[PDB]
Amino acid sequence: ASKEEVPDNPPNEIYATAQQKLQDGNWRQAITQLEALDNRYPFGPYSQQVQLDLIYAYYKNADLPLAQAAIDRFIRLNPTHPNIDYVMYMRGLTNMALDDSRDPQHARAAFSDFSKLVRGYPNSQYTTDATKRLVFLKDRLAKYEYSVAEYYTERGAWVAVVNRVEGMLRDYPDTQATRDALPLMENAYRQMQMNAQAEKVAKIIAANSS
Repeated sequence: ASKEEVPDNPPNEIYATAQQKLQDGNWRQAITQLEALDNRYPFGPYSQQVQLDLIYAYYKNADLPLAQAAIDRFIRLNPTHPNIDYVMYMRGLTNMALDDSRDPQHARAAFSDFSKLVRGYPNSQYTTDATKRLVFLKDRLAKYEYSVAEYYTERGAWVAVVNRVEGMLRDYPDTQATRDALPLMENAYRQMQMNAQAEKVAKIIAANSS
């Protein structure tokens, strides 16, 4: 304690204290220990593990900018580290944490993160809870898009409607909100007198309506 005037002990000892403080749930004191490590022994024997720990502690203490800072640093220096999957997962969580504090760029980021994890490391411990979250994100992101499509319908901006829904079909297919947006697409086409295009959409609606 209590600042990076932590006693001059060798690394394994200070790490041991940090482990303790982490298990006690004492995030603020853990961060003191781990920064003393990061600053004194930047190439230490636990130097990578310290960063993984600092990503955790910063997050639990709600120092989110600090967490993403340490996440991105890490991903850049260690693109193939055996715990890269843990890091991606924490990137997801941190962007969800930020989205939680209407355009949701932070939820978009999270979605992009959990997608990389899931597609890139299908065998990770984290894949399971990451995909459960993607499901949550897909739906909220799609609901936001749909409400923009709903706005443009209101204003008769037919082409804007089509463009929105095309994005929905690409990024968030297999979603309820996307299925509810399809009729907005069909309508926007009929309004532009483009009935051929409208019939094609009507095909898709009919199909997932059985």
